[PDB]
Amino acid sequence: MAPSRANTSVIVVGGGGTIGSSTALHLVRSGYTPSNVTVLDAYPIPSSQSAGNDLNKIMGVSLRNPVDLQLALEARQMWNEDELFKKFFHNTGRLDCAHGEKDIADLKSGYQALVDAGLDATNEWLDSEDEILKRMPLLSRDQIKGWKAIFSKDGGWLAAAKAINAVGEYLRDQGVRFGFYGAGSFKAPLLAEGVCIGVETVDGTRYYADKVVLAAGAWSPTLVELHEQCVSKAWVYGHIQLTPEEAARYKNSPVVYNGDVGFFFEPNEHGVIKVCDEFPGFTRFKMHQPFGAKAPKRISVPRSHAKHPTDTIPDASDVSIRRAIATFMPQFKNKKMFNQAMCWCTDTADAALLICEHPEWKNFVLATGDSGHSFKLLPNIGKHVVELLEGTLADDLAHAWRWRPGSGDALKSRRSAPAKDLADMPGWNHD
Ligand SMILES: *Cc1cc2c(cc1C)nc1c(=O)[nH]c(=O)nc-1n2C[C@H](O)[C@H](O)[C@H](O)COP(=O)(O)OP(=O)(O)OC[C@H]1O[C@@H](n2cnc3c(N)ncnc32)[C@H](O)[C@@H]1O
Repeated sequence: MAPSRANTSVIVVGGGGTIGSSTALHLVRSGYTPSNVTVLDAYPIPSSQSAGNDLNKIMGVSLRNPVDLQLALEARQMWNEDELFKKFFHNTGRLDCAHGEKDIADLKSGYQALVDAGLDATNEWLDSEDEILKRMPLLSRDQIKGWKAIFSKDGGWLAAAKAINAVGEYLRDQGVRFGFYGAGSFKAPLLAEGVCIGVETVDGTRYYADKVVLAAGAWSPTLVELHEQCVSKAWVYGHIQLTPEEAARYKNSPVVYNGDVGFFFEPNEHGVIKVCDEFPGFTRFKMHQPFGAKAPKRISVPRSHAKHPTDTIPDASDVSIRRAIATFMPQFKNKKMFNQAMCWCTDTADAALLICEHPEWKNFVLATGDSGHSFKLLPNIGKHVVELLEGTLADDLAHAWRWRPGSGDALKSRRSAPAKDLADMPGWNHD
C-alpha cells in the first residue's frame, strides 16, 4: 500500500523558482514531513535564472481562461492576508491602458469581463487622459493623448525575488532538504517498471522518492519530452537609476501597463525603476534532446542570463524599451538602462498551465506552462499541485491543465504573432 502523507517523499525539481517553491510550501502546509521534501534547483532559491527572481511583477486580475478567476482571487486573498506574503504586495493599483481603435475595443470588453466576474467595485473605466492623469499625475499629458485605461484599485506590484526568498527561508526553517548546482540540476527521472522512483542530477547524484514534480519553468520542455505543449520564450527588461529626489516623486505610483508599449513600476528602495516592453517573446531554437524524445528535436532552449551573464538583450529590444521610457517617462528618455536581461517563460497554446501526471511515468508530475502570467500565483498555485498529487484536483482545473499535445500552436499561443528567434534578433550576445 502507498505510504501516508507523513511518509510520502517528494522531490520538487525547480523548487528554487515560482511554482516549485509554492509546491514545496504547500507540501509542508498540507502536512508532508519537511525532511521528506527535497528541493532541487540548478541555483539556490531564489534561483538566479528563475523568472521570479526579479525586482517586481504586476499583481492584478486578468481573465484569459475561465479558471483564471478562481486562481486570481485565491492569489489576491493571500497577498492581502497571508503573513508570509503580505509585506511583499504593494497595493498601489494597476493602470491598464490602451490607445488605438483595436486596442481600446479589446480593453473595453476586458473591462466588462472584470465587471461580469464580480469585480466592478475595484475596477473603473477611465475614458480620457485627464482621468488617467488623476490616478497618476506623473504621466505626461503629451504622451498619453487618446489613451483610455482600466484602473484596478486592488492591483499593484509584488516584490518577487524577496517573496520567493521568504518562502525559501520558511522551507529551510521547517527542515526541507536542498540540493543546488551539480547536486540540483535534474537530468533524468529514475524509472522502474514504468514508475518514477526518483531523479538523477548532472553530477550523478541520485535521489529516491515516492513522487517527483517537474516545476522547471522554461526549462521544462528541454528536460523531458512534452511534444511542443510548451514553447519557451524570452521577454526583456532594463533598469534605470533615479536620484533620491526623482524617486520620491514616484513613491506609491500605480503600476502602468500598455499592451503596445510596455510597463513600469515605482522605484524600489534603491531608486531603481524597472521597465519592460511588450511583444510576443523570443525563442532560441537549437538541437537538444529532452529525456524521452525518440527522434531528433529542435526546440526553444533558454539562453540563461545566469549561465551567460555577459548577455544583454536584442538591439531591437533596447530600442523598444527606450521608446517605452520615452513614452512613460519623457524626462528620463536619455537615461542609459543597465542590468538589461532576458527572462524566460514557457507558453502553452491556450495560456493555461500544464499541471498533470505524465501519461506514462507514474508519480512524475508536470507543473509548468506558466505562459508569462503566473508569478502572481506564487502564494496559491502550489496548493493545486498538491491536490493533483493527491487526486483531489477539481475537474475544471484538472481539465484546463491536462496533458494536451493536441491542443494547438504554442509558438503563437494567445499572443499577437509567433515569437521570433534570438538567432534573428542581433545584439544580446557578447561572447
Ligand atoms: C520573464 C518575465 C515574466 C513575467 C513578467 C515579466 C518578465 C520579464 N511579468 C509578470 C507580471 O508582471 N506578473 C506576473 O504574474 N507574471 C509575470 N511574468 C511571468 C512570471 O515571471 C512567470 O510566469 C513565473 O515566474 C514562472 O514560474 P515557473 O516556476 O514556471 O518558472 P521559474 O520561476 O523560472 O522556475 C523554474 C525553475 O526551474 C529551475 N531549473 C531549470 N532547469 C533545471 C534543472 N535542470 N534542474 C533543476 N532545476 C532547474 C530554474 O533554476 C528555476 O528556478
